Amino acid sequence: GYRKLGRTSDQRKAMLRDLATSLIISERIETTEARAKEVRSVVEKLITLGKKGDLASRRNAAKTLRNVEILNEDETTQTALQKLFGEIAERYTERQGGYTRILKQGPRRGDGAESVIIELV
Amino acid sequence: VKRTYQPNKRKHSKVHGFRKRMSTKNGRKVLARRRRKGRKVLSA
Amino acid sequence: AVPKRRTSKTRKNKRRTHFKISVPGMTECPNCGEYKLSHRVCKNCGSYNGEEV
Amino acid sequence: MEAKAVARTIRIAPRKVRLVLDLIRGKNAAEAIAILKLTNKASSPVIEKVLMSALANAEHNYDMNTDELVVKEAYANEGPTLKRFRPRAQGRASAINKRTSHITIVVSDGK
RNA sequence: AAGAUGAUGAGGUUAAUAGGUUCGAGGUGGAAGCAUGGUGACAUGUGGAGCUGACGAAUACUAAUCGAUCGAAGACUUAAU
RNA sequence: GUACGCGAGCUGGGUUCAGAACGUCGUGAGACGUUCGGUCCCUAUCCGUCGUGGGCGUAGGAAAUUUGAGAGGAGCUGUC
RNA sequence: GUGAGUAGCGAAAGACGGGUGAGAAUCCCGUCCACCGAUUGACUAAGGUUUCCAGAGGAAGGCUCGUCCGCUCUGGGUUAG
RNA sequence: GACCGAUAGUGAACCAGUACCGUGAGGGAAAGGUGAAAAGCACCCCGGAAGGGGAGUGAAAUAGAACCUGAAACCGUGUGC
RNA sequence: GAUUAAGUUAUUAAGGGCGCACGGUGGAUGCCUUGGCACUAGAAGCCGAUGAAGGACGUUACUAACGACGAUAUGCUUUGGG
Repeated sequence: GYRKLGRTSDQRKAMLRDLATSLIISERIETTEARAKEVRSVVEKLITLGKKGDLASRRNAAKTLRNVEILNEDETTQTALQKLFGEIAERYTERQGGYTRILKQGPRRGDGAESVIIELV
Repeated sequence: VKRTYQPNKRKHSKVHGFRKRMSTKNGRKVLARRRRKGRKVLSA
Repeated sequence: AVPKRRTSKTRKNKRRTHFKISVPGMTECPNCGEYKLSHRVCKNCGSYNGEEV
Repeated sequence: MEAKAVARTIRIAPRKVRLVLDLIRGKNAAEAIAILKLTNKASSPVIEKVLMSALANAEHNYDMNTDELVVKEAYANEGPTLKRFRPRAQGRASAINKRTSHITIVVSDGK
């Protein structure tokens, strides 16, 4: 219980795992305000497992990320666990906290939702 | 619930059709009032 | 439960004194030179100017 | 000397329009374009597209400058409805009145 | 620390109000990997270990940017000075 | 006492609906003491009440601290 | 017209990247995720009578939106000793 | 014709016993008017388009196919007390 | 215009009320007739096995509906008016 979202305590656990593993890939996503005042509390507890680089932590981070596959390493595969411990966990090895930021776009049309852009700093 | 119109092509013609009007005599008085009033469709 | 009377045109217009919308709270985006809603980014060319976004 | 541009029978309601037309009345025309582009309601781009016709029929064909213009009056009258029904429970049916509206913006230049 | 919304209250770079972070207190009760014992189930040791949402501290790394709107000039008459 | 207070707050056991049976009365259809079963509807406009905010007034405009006109609350008692 | 901008919006898991467009939480393509699986799957009777399909449409219908469509305009579609 | 003049006179002045309701016999409404003549708005401009504003035809478009005159209810914007 | 007290009467308008002006929706009234109703005078009062009354399907250069027409089909022949 950090903050509920209208999801039924079972969907909210598997919704943040759909925003985290699509933020280490695209490096920025466009979403609503309250879906991105909580995913800054997940992906900053997950680059911390990137700065360790253990065997326990390569397993203990895999239970909050999906298994997707990335193609353009000039035609070389890169699983989203391997994009961390890698080009993500080496960009921030001397910044102690504060990996994300939230940029408010505007209210979206026809729903009135305060859209924001989260992006890795 | 099961409603009161279960449609059928055969019972609709074997009962209300043209040749069941002209069968009896009082069918020819029904057909004498629907081409008198000026209906388009005489027999269903 | 139903109304007992027809509510008049004096009592109707009084009840929507407080039924309105408020002004947006705009600013002047100082690089492009437009209006934008404050603490938000510009929809045109425009920086955030504490962040240059 | 003053212009106008009347849009009529727009699909939106007549009471939800005149909350937005209440907001810009008697204001400078340079601001009022950019107030309707920050409010998040449903009749803001509709009113905006007819305010930018009283600001192009005041520069063309009257030849007055669009730096001094002021909204003198802006009022929403009522157009004809479209009575459609809604099948409601126990064999009843209620009438739903989709209303339409007339929008008129009149700009001025203080003369 | 307040709350249906508005209100009240703690803050806005002269900054510790939230998030992260490094330290704890509380909670669970011995993580994985390897090393040893055994035919295997499992057991011991490295180690009061590891993981830890709301409570206590610490440090500006991230977001509280740039700005806007409202708001005084102090009436008269009569006894005191 | 307050519609033997209170069913647009709840109950429906009861009393008083259609079914059925006994005792009894009726030549008859049926009837007056018991018996088993038996749909309880509504989105609060105005006064009333409980909360909580805007406007203007208190002869200049503001930040705090307070006198209490009046009105509420409390009021029971055992044993050794 | 008042009731009132009130009661509703007809069981139910969505998230994002890309295009498209005057306009996108809703349309199309991609990956991940969830739900039925003696059925929410696959063929034929009854009944309906062009709905099926490709190219263009956005006034009405769709309980919102719409570039979309079982809705509108054009042109096609059903083969037996 | 000391009969009616679009809620009248036929149910029907509009392509009426027709949309539509019913298994069936059977029930059954709604609709009229540009101008003397279509001379029915060439061309520019805001718009994705609708819808506008000028210029033009006309005796008049403040008669533009929501098309003669245009009452009240009801919704608006302005101002003296 | 206060230096102190004492006593008075104002201005405000988030919005509402009355009057006037100007707009929209709405289709009453006025003025018209293609259609009716009520009745006089002359006709007239039957068609059908040589296939009737009523109909479905068809017919134009392009035909959705009514009109008139039937594979000789949006008409053909002939005698008269024009």
